[PDB]
Amino acid sequence: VPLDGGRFATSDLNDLYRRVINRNNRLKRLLDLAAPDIIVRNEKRMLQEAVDALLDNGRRGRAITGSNKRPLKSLADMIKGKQGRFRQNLLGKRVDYSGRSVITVGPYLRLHQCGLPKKMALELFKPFIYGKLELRGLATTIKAAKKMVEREEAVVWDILDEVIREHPVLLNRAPTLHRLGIQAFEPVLIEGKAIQLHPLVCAAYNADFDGDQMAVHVPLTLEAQLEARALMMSTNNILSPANGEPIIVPS
Amino acid sequence: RVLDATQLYLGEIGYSPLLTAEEEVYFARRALRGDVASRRRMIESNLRLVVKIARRYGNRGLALLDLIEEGNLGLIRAVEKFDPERGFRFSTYATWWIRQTIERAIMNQTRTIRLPIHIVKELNVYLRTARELSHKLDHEPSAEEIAEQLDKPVDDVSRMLRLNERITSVDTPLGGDSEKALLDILADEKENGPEDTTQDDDMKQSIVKWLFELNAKQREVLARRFGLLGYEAATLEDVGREIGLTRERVRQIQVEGLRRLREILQTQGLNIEALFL
Amino acid sequence: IETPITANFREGLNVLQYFISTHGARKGLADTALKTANSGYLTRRLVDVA
Amino acid sequence: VYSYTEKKRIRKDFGKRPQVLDVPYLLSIQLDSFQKFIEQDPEGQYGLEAAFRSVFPIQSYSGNSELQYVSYRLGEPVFDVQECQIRGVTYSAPLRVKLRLVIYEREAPEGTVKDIKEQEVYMGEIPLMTDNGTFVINGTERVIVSQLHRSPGVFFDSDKGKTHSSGKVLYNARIIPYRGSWLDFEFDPKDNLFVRIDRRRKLPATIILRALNYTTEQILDLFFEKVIFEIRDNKLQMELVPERLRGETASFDIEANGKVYVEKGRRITARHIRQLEKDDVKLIEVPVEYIAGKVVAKDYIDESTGELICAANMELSLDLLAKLSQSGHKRIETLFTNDLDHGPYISETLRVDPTNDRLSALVEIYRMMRPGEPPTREAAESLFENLFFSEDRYDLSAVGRMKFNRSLLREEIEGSGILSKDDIIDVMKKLIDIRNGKGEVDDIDHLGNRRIRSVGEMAENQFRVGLVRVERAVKERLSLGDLDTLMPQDMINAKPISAAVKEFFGSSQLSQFMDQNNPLSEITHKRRISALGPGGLTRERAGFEVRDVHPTHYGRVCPIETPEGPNIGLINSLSVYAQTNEYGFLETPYRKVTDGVVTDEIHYLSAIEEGNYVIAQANSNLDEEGHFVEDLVTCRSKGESSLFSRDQVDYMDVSTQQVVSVGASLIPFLEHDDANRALMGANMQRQAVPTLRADKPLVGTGMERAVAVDSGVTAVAKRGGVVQYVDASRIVIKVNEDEMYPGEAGIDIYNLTKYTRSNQNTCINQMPCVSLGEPVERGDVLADGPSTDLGELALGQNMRVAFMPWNGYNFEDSILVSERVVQEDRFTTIHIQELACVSRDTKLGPEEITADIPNVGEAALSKLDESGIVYIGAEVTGGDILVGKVTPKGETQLTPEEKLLRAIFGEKASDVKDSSLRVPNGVSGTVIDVQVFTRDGVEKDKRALEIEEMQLKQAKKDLSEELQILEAGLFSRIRAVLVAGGVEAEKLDKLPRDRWLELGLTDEEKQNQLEQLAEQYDELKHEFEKKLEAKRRKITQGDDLAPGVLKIVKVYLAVKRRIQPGDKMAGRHGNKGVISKINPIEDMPYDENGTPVDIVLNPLGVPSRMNIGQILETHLGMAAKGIGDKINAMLKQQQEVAKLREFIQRAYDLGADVRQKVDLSTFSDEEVMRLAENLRKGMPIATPVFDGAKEAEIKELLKLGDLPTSGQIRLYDGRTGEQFERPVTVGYMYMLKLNHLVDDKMHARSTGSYSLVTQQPLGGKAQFGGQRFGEMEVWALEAYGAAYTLQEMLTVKSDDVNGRTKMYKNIVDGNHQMEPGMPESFNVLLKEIRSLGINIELEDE
DNA sequence: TCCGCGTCAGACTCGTAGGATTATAGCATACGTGAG
DNA sequence: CACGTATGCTATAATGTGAGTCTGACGCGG
Ligand SMILES: Nc1ccn([C@@H]2O[C@H](COP(=O)(O)OP(=O)(O)OP(=O)(O)O)[C@@H](O)[C@H]2O)c(=O)n1
Ligand SMILES: [Mg+2]
Repeated sequence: VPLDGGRFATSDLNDLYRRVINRNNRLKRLLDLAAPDIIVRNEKRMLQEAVDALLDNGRRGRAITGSNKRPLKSLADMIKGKQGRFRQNLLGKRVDYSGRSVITVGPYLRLHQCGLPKKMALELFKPFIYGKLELRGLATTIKAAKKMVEREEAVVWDILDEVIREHPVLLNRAPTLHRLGIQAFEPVLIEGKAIQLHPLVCAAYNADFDGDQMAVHVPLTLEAQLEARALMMSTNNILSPANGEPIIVPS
Repeated sequence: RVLDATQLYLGEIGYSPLLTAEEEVYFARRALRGDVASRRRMIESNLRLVVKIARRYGNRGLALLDLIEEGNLGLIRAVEKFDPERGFRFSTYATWWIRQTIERAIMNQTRTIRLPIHIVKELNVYLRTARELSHKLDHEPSAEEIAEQLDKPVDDVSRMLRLNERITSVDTPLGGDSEKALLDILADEKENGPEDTTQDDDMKQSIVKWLFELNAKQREVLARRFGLLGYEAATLEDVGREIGLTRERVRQIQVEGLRRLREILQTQGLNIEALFL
Repeated sequence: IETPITANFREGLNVLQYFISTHGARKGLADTALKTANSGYLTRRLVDVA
Repeated sequence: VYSYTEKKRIRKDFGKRPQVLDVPYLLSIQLDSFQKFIEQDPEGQYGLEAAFRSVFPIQSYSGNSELQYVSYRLGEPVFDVQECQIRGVTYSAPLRVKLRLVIYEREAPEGTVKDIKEQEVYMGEIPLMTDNGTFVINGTERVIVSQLHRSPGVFFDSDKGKTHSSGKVLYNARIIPYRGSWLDFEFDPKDNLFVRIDRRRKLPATIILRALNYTTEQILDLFFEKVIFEIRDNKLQMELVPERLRGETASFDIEANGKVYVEKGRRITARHIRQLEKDDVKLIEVPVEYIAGKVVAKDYIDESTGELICAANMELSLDLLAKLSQSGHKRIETLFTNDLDHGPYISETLRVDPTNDRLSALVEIYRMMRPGEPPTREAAESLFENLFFSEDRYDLSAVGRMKFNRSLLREEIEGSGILSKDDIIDVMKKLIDIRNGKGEVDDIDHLGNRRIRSVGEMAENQFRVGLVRVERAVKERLSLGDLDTLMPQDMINAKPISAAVKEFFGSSQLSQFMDQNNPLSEITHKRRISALGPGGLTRERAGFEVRDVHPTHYGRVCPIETPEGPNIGLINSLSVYAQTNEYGFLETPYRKVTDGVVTDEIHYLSAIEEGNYVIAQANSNLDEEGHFVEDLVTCRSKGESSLFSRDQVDYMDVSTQQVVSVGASLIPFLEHDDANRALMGANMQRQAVPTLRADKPLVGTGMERAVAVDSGVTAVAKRGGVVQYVDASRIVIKVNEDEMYPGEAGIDIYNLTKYTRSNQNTCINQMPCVSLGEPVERGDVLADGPSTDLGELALGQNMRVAFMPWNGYNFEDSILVSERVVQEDRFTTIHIQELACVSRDTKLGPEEITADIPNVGEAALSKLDESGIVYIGAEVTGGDILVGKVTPKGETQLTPEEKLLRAIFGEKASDVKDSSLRVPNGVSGTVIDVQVFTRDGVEKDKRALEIEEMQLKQAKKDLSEELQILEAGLFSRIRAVLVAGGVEAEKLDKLPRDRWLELGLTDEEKQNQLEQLAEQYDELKHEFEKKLEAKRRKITQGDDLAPGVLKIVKVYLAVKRRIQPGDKMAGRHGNKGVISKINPIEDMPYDENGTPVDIVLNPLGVPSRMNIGQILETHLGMAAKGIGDKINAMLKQQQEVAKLREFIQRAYDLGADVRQKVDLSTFSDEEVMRLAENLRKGMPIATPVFDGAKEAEIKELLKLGDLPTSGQIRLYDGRTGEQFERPVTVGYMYMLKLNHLVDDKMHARSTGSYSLVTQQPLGGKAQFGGQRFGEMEVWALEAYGAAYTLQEMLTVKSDDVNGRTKMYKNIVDGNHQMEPGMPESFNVLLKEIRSLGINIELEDE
């Protein structure tokens, strides 16, 4: 693919395929030419070296270093490592309708609530706004709804308030050691850029407000909303999965 | 524990016979006449020469083995077109062939995006010029300074120096640690976001509804021209192929369809709202 | 360490008591960075099995 | 005795220990080191001189041609630091080197009388270090961090068990050169000595001695003591050395003379030994059976036959003894080898050694390094000599040879870079001595074995690599070419050297973006030591032992400053007084104690020198001008600490501060703070963003001024004198005649840097400190940098703080702030981010920077001027266009929906797109500056041209004012010289100054002075011309950009950010917090006096944290402010200068045993009221580190303020008006706003762009990324029930392409149904496994 | 049973930087497709 | 027929190579 700079950027698999093709075609040539056997042999060694580099580089001894000196990433390397495709792209992924910010106290909140910044929530529930806007006939179509949100018009805030009502949001903190590292809350729209967390759940998250941050995730489907409200809600996860002692308690 | 392809091959080359002048002449006369063994022995004996040149040709494109193999191709053409009748020695003639084939392969295979020899040769001259400029100008050559020296176009000099720019690995992690590769930064541009794709779905669906809201002969002459409902995007003159068969009446009816639809966008709440877009 | 810190924080450590404190402190901090890894590797082995 | 800037505001010192040595220049390492690299030394091989003499002269393979080095020179820098930073180029000097191509005749023997061609060739530009200690690489300020590596020399180490559950300690020697292969010796479980060359395969150690031409008998004579066996008459005898037995058990009855000393089968004690030695025992009779096993030393042959009876190093028997006797040998030299002390190691190693002679040994060595390749004798001699005995491939360096010789107990320090045969044997000897018991193993963690490489050594090495690459090319071309046509410059290439150095200063791990949040961040970054990067440790390699504080770190490395992270212990801040010894070991100052009396004689001791002496502690009490008060002084030696008598004491710590680094030295009551919290405190001070009003710290240490001055961010006066002209831009000082040189005009101009961008997009602004017409001395602060008060370092703002809970608004470290803080714009900060717009050339055509942009509101285009560039001063907000640009589109094949749309508005708007640079979303500020870089050939923009008009006229004005002020100042001197011996006061002023070339006086020294001033005047006259031509050329000069790029427009924005909930704040005791709420003034706890508290911090974040420093800082802070409130009250009522003087003198001279004296009096009345006016906003106090203020001193100071000794006050709740039911600790804590603003970290995403292969959304806010849903986070949903939430996260939210669009449509349609699919990542996985040639199919239902 | 071999090692965040490095010869005929 | 791309041949003799090391742990296989 072309970078913005006019330059191109490519996978190392291309360098490894080109190695294999060059040496293979040169072998075809040296066979057509009836070359002496010592040279044919060298080319067959080099061909096996190139295929072995292409499949799994580094296993057959000294891995083929490309441009920096770093060994070329081969096929097996894209599957194998923790970084491969299993651990990185398949057993976990980056996610839509996700946000984050610094956390701060919300002592005024009830146990089932969390302060969610206005601008953050505007963005996370964009399709839900577009939807109500067209059912009220305030928006003629989706691109006009987008432009009404871009202008952040006063009626849009009122619609956004209506969508967030009774809609649970997942808060997550790294590291997620046990299941209470994810909890659902009913969000409360707040002016300001910081997420407000209920004190009593700070224990489960191991949350202290000296700058920790939290991920926000929006359960989209009716099923996901119900699993968040029934199974993952803060109020409903009072006891720990390990001991029978409660985790939610004043401090 | 001799496992290395290189050391194995160089062991085998050392294990060869070295040729003299009169031996080269005997073998070369038999070789050109079409001796099997003569060809093999002249090649095998002169493998050492390729390696020597291949050794002073590394860190430029391919690996030592790669260069060696390519060089060996030059040795074969050298034995094929050697003249034993001329008193001048083989080593001198072969050196040309070996260097030629190595250089030619190094100009092609080395670059991921295959650069043509013509541009490569031009580039050589630009670079050599830059070197002489740099030694006398303590600073480095400008594109314009190089262009002045060769009496060539600044645009042509810049195009060439651009082609010199070599390729960045996408798989390579950049954040110093293996934190993120370039692939993870660089987004799929040909693929639209679901937001953008959904907007086009809304417009495509609205069109069908918009076509079944105006005149029946106004949506039958506006749609099939732009290729909205029809199969092919025709022009004012080409709408005659269907049933219209007119040039003036097609153009009056096309614009009559758009004028009633401009009022439909003014009333719904777009017009100047969706003019910026 | 065979020599304990006689002082407390209100009293003020002296240069030697503070320097001696450093050892324990830094081993603690290095422990959080490094050991959470083998701890975490155990979590992951356990999860895969069950 | 105080300086002018100290007379304005004096800090009260609670320190009691008089400082014999002042804090040195803190940026010493970087400057000295690089200065040595560029420094021209004829002899002292340092940097380039060394590099050239090492490689050169390079002679051809044929030997006809050679290239030799003469000398080098650095051209002056093409662009100043300023122009380099703006343009985005490296600040460098061109390296021009004189080289002589000399040619020999092949026909004459070595006739040098053929061709000598000498010319000055360009080999690269070398990046230069700034006066501050930084390099500007591609327009970015970077620091090359000093490195810490294992010193060359020898090291004796040992696997402590590890290998063989046997649990055997296997000793090893490692010889480490500066350049070359490593030489390892090691023991095996079976006590066989082995050699690893270059840590390859194992070889028997004796083989290396055979390669150095050692016969078997010579080897044995080297390691083994001989024991002589005389065969007299028939009985066997042996020459005894009284001790040798020693701690052995007697195997035979030992009889001496006729009388029995040992009993057979009993252990020989010290008494037997002294009895035998005093009796003078030399022969003892022994049984023949005792020799069975003894090892013969020499070859013994039959003099009759001349054939070998027994070879050297052979185990003797009863029959070999018999054969030896009858041949005619009645003396047998045998190896003394008694286990225990003298082990037979080399004897057993010779039996393992398969080689025989020298050649066989050289072949086996050759076969190890180059296995397979047949040996030749020439090849094996060449290889072995080229390993450790070639001047070109092996170099221990001065430090290697020196540490090597000291490790082998030599007298001589200096010597050969190559290993001698004697060296290797001595090393083997010492290894075996250690495996014997007589010897110790060197420590690897000992700082005496860890050496510092700052810059100059590392630049030198990269430069040598460049030269080596060049040598191959050069030697290659010298041999091939005809010698006479060919000159040296056609052979040399500059690009290899330039590339080696560019890769170091640009790609290298140790070259990193300077950390520039604040002065302390900069200063601490430049004095960093890293064990990481090239030639060092890795995070994988790094254990637990290296990371921990080593005893030797005392006075050299900070024990309390290290990243809390994976880099914990590998990165180290340098200590305060620490410095590099000539060889690059760290050393620390110590006061010599002579005859018990403690002199001011100061000695810098290295890690190894320190171990040898007993060093008293700094806090040790000295007696008034002589010896220690106390009899048993607390000292340290041999790396451990206890009490000593006075006569034993050799030395003493120079300052109490020397243990600690710069950053930690700024923490006041460090003594009362836990080392962990103190670490994070020193670490967060570096993150402190400077506020709009730089506020001094009320509770300081004294390092405040040192750091502000040495950082270089403050303008300091070199010359001093009186200020001629102040301006918010410039300061001109007229120099005093005593420092003012009579050559040039004596007027210094300091140009102040106005509001400029930092690397962290913070603000760098210099304001003038001094007023118009103020007298100043050398080293006075003339202008304050960004986070500096009158000369002192001011990282944040002190505040009235009360320790008490609020309504959970300070829950876990959460901070409750008063609205008054926001109102007073304290912790308001301005960010300056640079944005670029690049006009490139594409396959379709060049991009245009016109204001003419398809589909754009007039609102947007209002702010752009003719060219398409935003106006200076224009306020902008997210989505506003800064620089308009359009990307030409070729044959845009639109659809039927787009073709009908383009037909409706008719806004076809040409074949062009919109790629305009617009303000990033949510960031908002004011355009302060615009820069345009164009290619030379292309026609300039209207706006670019008016910019050049400004720069040209401004340049003209600047230079004109230079020549005018310099001429006025120069004739002002001529006027004074002419009066000397020629009274013409009124007569000289009337005729024009321009017609003074005629004016002179009689031929004396004064006439020569007139000539000096006249030659300077004209020199300045032409200089002004060539300066102006240079400026004009640079302003017209069209810049060479990247290929593809036609022009670049750089916009500089300034944003003012207010303090707000989510923003991160900390103190200096490692005490962080996030602001939870801004409380109305009415609501905040208030005093009896009615004064509201600024910040309410939680008491429960103190006893757990064990940083008690913050509370002492608060008590003292209130006492400081107490005295400021008294002075404020006295200044409000004017009152008497006498009365103010009284109170202020009683205040400064309070402390029980205050070191600092302040004999106020001498201060003139005007100095005193300027001083009181500064002391009014709180008397600044200094609590040194480990010599700080005592509680009793703080309570005494509080009484002087009429504040309570408890430092607790009665508080009233602002809301209720009722009193709090117990007194609350209130005072002033100096607080810092760290770089971590919620404004920046806040991010949110619904749908966005998606990754190339995996199709998952991107990561990071800059790429508008979705949060990573990790394995950990997935397992949480697995533990719950939540199966739909998980599938969502796997499929429609990430890869599933069809699914995500379909579900988006459903959510706008309000269906809230998933309709899942297949994640594209899995389809890739399949393709990746089939690419391996594994058939992986989906088998259907 | 001893010792080279090879597979292991927490979770998220942001901020980044560099395109750097390299040399190739010059010219005539041949091979092949596209413009006027 | 011009333009882009490729295969051709050069005759003093020359004919054998050439990075970074050091984690600590555990479990099989020869
Ligand atoms: N490298 C780190 C640092 C922190 N954390 C997590 O974040 C928590 C809080 O870190 P920190 O705030 O530094 O520690 P506290 O114990 O809250 O102490 P304080 O804030 O008072 O320093 C840790 O306990 C841990 O769960 C982590 O996983 N990895
Ligand atoms: Mg925290």
